[PDB]
Amino acid sequence: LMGVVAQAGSFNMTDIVNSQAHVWNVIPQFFGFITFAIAGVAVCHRHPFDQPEAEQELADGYHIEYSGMKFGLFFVGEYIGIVTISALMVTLFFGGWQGPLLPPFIWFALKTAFFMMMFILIRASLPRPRYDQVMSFGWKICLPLTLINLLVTAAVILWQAQ
Amino acid sequence: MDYTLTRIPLQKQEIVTDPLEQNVFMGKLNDMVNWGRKNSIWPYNFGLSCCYVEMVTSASPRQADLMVVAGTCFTKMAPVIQRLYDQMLEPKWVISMGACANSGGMYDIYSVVQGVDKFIPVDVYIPGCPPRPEAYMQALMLLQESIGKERRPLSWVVGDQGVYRANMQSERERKRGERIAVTNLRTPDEI
Amino acid sequence: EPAWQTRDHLDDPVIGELRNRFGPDAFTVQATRTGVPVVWIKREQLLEVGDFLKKLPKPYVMLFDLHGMDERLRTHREGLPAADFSVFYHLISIDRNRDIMLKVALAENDLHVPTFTKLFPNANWYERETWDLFGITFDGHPNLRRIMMPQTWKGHPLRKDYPARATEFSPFELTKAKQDLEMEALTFKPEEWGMKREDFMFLNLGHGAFRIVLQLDGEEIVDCVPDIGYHHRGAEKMGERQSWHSYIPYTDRIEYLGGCVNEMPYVLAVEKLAGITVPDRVNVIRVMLSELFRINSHLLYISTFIQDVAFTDRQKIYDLVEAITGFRMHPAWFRIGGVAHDLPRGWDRLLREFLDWMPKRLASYEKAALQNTILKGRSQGVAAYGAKEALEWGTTGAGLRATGIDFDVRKARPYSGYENFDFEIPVGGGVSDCYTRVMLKVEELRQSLRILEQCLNNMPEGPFKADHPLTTPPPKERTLQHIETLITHFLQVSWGPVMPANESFQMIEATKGINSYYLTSDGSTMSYRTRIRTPSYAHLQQIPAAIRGSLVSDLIVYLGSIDFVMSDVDR
Ligand code: SF4
Repeated sequence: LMGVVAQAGSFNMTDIVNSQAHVWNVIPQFFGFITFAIAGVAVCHRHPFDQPEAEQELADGYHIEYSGMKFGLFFVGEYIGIVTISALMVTLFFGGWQGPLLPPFIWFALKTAFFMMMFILIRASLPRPRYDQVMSFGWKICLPLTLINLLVTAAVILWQAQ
Repeated sequence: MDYTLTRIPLQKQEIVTDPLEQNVFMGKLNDMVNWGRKNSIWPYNFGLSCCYVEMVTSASPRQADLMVVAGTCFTKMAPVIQRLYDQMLEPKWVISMGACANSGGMYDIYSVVQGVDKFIPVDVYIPGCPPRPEAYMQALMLLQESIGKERRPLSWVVGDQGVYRANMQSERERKRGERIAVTNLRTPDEI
Repeated sequence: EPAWQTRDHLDDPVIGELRNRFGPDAFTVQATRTGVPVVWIKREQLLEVGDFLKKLPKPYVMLFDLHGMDERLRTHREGLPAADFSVFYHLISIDRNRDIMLKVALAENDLHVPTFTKLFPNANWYERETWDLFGITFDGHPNLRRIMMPQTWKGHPLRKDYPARATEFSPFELTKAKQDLEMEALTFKPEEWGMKREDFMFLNLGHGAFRIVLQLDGEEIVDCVPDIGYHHRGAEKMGERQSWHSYIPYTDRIEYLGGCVNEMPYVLAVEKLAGITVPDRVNVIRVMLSELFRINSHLLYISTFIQDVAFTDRQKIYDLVEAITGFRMHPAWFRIGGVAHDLPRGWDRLLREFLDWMPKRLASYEKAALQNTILKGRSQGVAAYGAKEALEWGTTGAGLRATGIDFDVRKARPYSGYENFDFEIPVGGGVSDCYTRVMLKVEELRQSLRILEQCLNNMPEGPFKADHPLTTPPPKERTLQHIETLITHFLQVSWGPVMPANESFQMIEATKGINSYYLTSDGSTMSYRTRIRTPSYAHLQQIPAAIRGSLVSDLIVYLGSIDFVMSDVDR
C-alpha cells in the first residue's frame, strides 16, 4: 500500500482518487497490485489460504466448536472483509468512482462487483497450495518484491520531480 | 390434522391438536421459522460401512442440525452414535438410510443393535439395502414437509415450551392408488 | 479326475518330509475336498512342526490363516482325532506354489495352544480373534484380549452353545458404555493394550471408521495398536445360521466394493462341496462380473488416493451391473448353479460402449498419475518393505506383487476358467512403495479391461446353470412346468440343499488381495463352519510393523494407500 501512498503523497483516500485523475494506479504499479491482492486474500482467509490444518492431522480448524450465530458471524465477517478488500483495491489501483458517462457510485459498484467476479474466478481456477510454498512465497517472493517496488517508484517519482 | 406433543425413547407422547387454533402474528412468524428451517437443512452424514459410501455419490457437527445414520448399528459404535446425537443442538432431525438403521436389517445377530430406533428418535426412515441417492433426496423432501408443518417453541423464555410433531399420512396410504393401479411391467429378459 | 474329488494328498512331498522327520505316526492325514493336504498335528509337536516347515528347502513362508472351530456338534467325524475344539493353521509356500493345513485337537478342560507369533508374527490378531470368538487360550501371547468384541463381553460368540441372536437392548448397558467412552482417555491404562509405559503421549485417533491408539514422541509416532472390531457383523456366526443358498447376500456384504467378487469364493467352495462342475458360459460370466467389480474397486481406490493430493466411470459400471443383475451395489446374483438369471438381450451394446470409451480414460489417468510431482514426492519412500515384512505379515494384495513376489491366485491356482483368458499380471520391483502399489493397481485395471474385452469377444452360448441336481435354485421355466424341477426347487428353497459332509476351501484373488472361504459341512442344509480369510485383516495388522519411525501424516497417507475396508476386516 505504501507503493500507492508514495505515488500519491498522502494517506487520505480522496487524495488517492484525485491523484488517479489522469492514469489509474494499476498500470504503473502492477507488482503492488498483485501483492496487495494476494495479501488481501490471505488476511481475509479466503480459499487458497484456507484450512491450513489440511496438511496435518494434529490440527483442526478454528471454525469448529462454534455453532449457530457465532459461526455465521465468522462467515459474514469474512465476506464483508473480502468485499471491503475489493473496494480498497479498486479505489487504490483502479479509478475510484471515475468514469466517462455512468454515475460515480454506479461505476464504483460495477468495478467492485467486477473484482468480486474476479475473486470467484481465481477461486475456481487456482488449486490449494500446501503450507511450505505458502510461507516460502509470502516471505521470499513477496517482501523483497514490494521493497524493490517501493524503491523503483521512489526513483521514478523523484526523477520526474518538477 | 393432529399432532403429538413432547414436553419436559422412554418418554410419553400424547396426541393433541396444534396450539395455533385456540393470534395472527404468531401464526405467520412460526410459518416463517418453519420455512427457514425447511429450506436450509445442513446434514451430518455419519461415516459407516456401506450406506455412507452410497450416499457419497449423492461438515462438522453442531452446525449441521441433522444426522443421517447410514450403516449397521454395531454395539461398539452405538455409544458413538448416541454421543454424536447429544452433541448436536435442538432442533435436530434423524434420517435412517438402509434396513440396518431402520431395523436390524439382515443382521439379527449378537453384535448388531436392531436399528437406532432403540436409543434415538428418528424422523424419516428409508428402507432397503443401499437406497438410491434419489431416495435420499425424496426423503429430504418428505422431511422438509414434516419440518414445514411443525410447532416448536420460538423462544425458551416466552411461549409454550413443547415440540409438536405432525402426524403425516403414511406414504403407503398416500401412494396406494398409483401403486395398486400398475397393470404391466417390462420383462426381465431385456434391458 | 474331477477337481472337486475328495483327495488325501499323500503324494505331496511335504507329507513325505513330515513322515521322514516326525515318523509315520504322530500326525493324521485327513482326506478333504479343500485341495490342500490337511494334517492333524498333536499339540506339543506343533511348534517344531512349524519350525520344520519354515526351514524346508522351499519353505512355507506365509501364514495364510489361523482360526478355531467348535467340534462339539460335528457328528460326521471319521478318520479324525477325538476333539472338542480344533485350531487350523493354513500355510502357503509360494516357491512350491502349494499350501498345507495343520489342525490341532483340543479338549474342553484344556483349551491351551502354544503361541505361533514367535514363528509367524501375523498370528497375533488371528490368535486374538480365536480367543475372542472361541474359548481357546494361547500360551506365551502378549496382550491376549478380545479383538472383535469389547472387553466387557461375557461369552464367546463362535461357540456352538452361544445363541446367534440379538438380545433385548437395555439402555442401561449403553449408558455404561457411553460413560466408559467419556472416561476412556482419563482412565487409560497402557498395559492392557500392550504398550510401553515424558514425551510419550497416548491418544485415540478416530474405507470405514476405526480407532487407532497412538504413542507420540512429540509428533513422531513410536507405537500404535489399531482398535478394530467396530464393524463386526458376525458373518461367520450367521454362516452357521443361514442355509447354503440364503448366505449369498452375506457374502456380498463383507466387502461392499467387491460384492460379486466376494460371493465368488463361497459359490465355488459350495460347488466343490456339492460336486458341481459349472459349464464354460457360467465361468465366463463369473470372470466378466468379477473383473467389472474389480474395475469399480480399483477406480475408487485410485480416485480416493488422488483426491487428497471418477463419477461417470463408476456410474456406467453400476448401470451395466444393474442391467445384468438386480441393484448396483450388492448383486446377490451368483447361485450354486452359477447365476440367478441369464444375461439380457442388450449386454453386448453396454459392454462395448463401456470398453470403447475407457482406454482414453486410462490414458488420462496415467497422464495425471505420471505428472503429479507433488503426489509422487509425497508417496515415495513411505512405508517401505521388501518381501520380508510382506512375506510374514500376510499382505497378499498389490503389495505382495510390489515386493516382486510373483504370486497371483488367477495364475498360480486358476479358477472359473481364468486359464482361457490371456492377461499378463503386473509385478513391482524391490520396494513395495505406495506409488508402486497404485501403479500396480493401474496396470491391474488395464489387464481387467483386456479380460473384459476377451469376455465380450468370445462368450459361449451354453446353459447358465449346471445339470447337477444340487444346483440351487434349479432353472425357473423347468420349475414352472415340470414337477421334478418343482421338487428340487421346493426342497432347495425351503430346507436348503442337502450337501454331504465334506470340507472345502476356495482361494480367490479379490479386489484388494486374496479372499478365501473355508466351509465345513456336517451333512446338513446349513454350514457347520464358515471361515472367511480376508486380505485387509493382514493389511491392517502390518501398520505397527511399517509405521514405527514415521509421522501421523505419513501414517494416514499409508492408511489411504492401503486399500483396506473396515467391514472387510471385521466380517
Ligand atoms: S442396508 Fe445394505 S448397504 Fe446399507 S448398511 Fe445395511 S448392508 Fe450396508
